[PDB]
Amino acid sequence: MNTVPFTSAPIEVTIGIDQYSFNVKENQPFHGIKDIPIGHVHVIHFQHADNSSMRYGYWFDCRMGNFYIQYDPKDGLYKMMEERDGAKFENIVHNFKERQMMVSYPKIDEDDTWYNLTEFVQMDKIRKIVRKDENQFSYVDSSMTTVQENELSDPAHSLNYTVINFKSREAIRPGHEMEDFLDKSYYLNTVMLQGIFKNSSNYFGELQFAFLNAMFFGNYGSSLQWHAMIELICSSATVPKHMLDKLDEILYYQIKTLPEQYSDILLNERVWNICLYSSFQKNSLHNTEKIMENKYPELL
Amino acid sequence: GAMNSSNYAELFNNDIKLFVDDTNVYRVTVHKTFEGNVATKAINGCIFTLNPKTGHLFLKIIHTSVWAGQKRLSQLAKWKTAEEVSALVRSLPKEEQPKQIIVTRKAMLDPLEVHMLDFPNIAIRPTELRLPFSAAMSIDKLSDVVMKATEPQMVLFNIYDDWLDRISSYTAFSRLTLLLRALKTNEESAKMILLSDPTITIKSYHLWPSFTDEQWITIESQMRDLILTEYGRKYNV
Ligand SMILES: CC[C@@H](Oc1ccc(Cl)c(Cl)c1)C(=O)NC
Repeated sequence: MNTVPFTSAPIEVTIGIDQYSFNVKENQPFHGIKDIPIGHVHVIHFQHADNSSMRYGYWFDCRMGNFYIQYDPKDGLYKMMEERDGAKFENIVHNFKERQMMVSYPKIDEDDTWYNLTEFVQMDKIRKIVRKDENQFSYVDSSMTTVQENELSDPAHSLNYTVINFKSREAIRPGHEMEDFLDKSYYLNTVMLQGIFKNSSNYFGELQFAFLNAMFFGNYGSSLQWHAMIELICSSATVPKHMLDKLDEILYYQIKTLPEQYSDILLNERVWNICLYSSFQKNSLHNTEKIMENKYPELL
Repeated sequence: GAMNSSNYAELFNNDIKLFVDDTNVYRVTVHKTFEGNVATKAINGCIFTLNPKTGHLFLKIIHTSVWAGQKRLSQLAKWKTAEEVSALVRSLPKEEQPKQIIVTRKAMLDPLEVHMLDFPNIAIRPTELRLPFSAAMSIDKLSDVVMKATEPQMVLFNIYDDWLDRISSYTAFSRLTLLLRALKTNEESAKMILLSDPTITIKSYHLWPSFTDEQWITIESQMRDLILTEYGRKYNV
């Protein structure tokens, strides 16, 4: 079990850790989060009490280093840092643990939610989407735009999601225009899976990471990316059977976790209705269709 | 963006553009079978691709053999239309290729866009105008070449005949759409109007009769009367 200590909490803030969140008051004696499950990526995120604008946060994996959060009064935000002195880090974590100034990662034993949301998400792939190679953790916020969005302005602060575009030469083989546009299997299986992602695990990891950035930060380009990756599978007539079954599980947990009040902005009516009722895969997403119909029948 | 009443004179500027109408690409007769079921029989069709500034009409004849063994023909017809328009553009010298293609039905946008991915700088546009190009098969010489074709064929026409020698392209297009609107609303009446006077003939190299300027004013007035009446006859007014 791992620990992300905090220098202090000088400003009132709502702190998220994965799907959990708690309120910290201005200058409350808060010194971090303990008992964080090893083996998964995690995200620690922030919304200031004075500015519900800019949700922001850090993707990290405690196996890759000892990390802590400190508020920067110049840049006005909680920053993740790495302490490379392991002695000093255990020594500081034990002090705050003894004084019981840490919240415990509040996982219920039966509860596989976070695993199910991050099953294919790898820190090394996150760090290629979010390019800042001097750090081992990755910053994301509500406003960051995607490479594809930048094409349609600061490239250093972009989300380098894999560009998907259904009306592009990459997607459409000369002489197979109608075929490749109505049945995207070539684009999914040869261009993206074999060519770019290499395997379905890396594809699902990017899909899950895009969903989570859309949910935790309201990141609009991430939402676009998540729906595009769903639509590409659903609009392919030929998809490995293992991928369809896993996609159904992935989406089920995503829909389950989505805040009920955010369904209006985070769910694209067209994509979902196409995917569940018109696409080749309309009969292949039984769990996802059932939770969608029982939880968001309005969208459909 | 979409072409409408407000950006209408853009049709007659010096940027090369084409209207594409697909309404006569896939044409059928519906009939009863011996068992009393219904079946369709395809007849020859055509793509109607028109330069509204010059009157040049690229009539790509669609022979019924192109549908043999194919499914979902109405969907295929849109893609076939886009394939043929893209081949037309590629066949033209660069300086004759259009800057814009305006489709008369929105369902043509994605097929044409996908077929024209090689031409990122050609704008594919819809229109809010309700253009009467479906009535192109009411022009006898166009119907004739479509129905006689035994194989795929492109035939080139000037749909304005020699009118541009005397009128502007705005006026020529207005006359064309009035004639076609009239033929669409009441083909028999419209065709009676055009031919009632046997002394005014159609030149071998033309589609419409050789009216004088004054006779065109009378004809045009008769077409407007026809259209207004049918509008009454139809809505009772
Ligand atoms: C700049 C003082 C601050 O420095 C830190 C260095 C490393 C860690 Cl892991 C933390 Cl949580 C803090 C501190 O309060 N050290 C006890």
